[PDB]
Amino acid sequence: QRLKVEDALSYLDQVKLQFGSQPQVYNDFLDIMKEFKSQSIDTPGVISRVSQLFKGHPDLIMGFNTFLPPG
Amino acid sequence: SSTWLSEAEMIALAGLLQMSQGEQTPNCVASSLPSTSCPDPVSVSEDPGPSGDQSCSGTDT
Repeated sequence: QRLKVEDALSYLDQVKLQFGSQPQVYNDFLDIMKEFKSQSIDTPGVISRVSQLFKGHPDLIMGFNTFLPPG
Repeated sequence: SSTWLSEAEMIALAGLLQMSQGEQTPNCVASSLPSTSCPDPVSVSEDPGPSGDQSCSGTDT
């Protein structure tokens, strides 16, 4: 109702589409999420790393920050 | 019963939607006003009075 998971998945496909020729950024993204999902880094670490993980395409990043709490 | 995509994407995403909200009550601990001490109680109290013929309403009055 606020964040929605279905929208997140749609975003996942969008990333796989653009970087279809470079599945590297994809694996690195999800991998990071799992590291945070388990025990390794924190929230600021995921946001920063991912931000640098998509260096070159401010589009995906712009839409990615939308998910995170604004303010 | 319901099989989805790879488990890898399911986990990473789970954390994604959980992180975007894991900063207040969903995961993090802050503001006990919304919902912190009451995650999913059983909802039950001693028979008080007029409030339904379920199992709580004094005794007869």
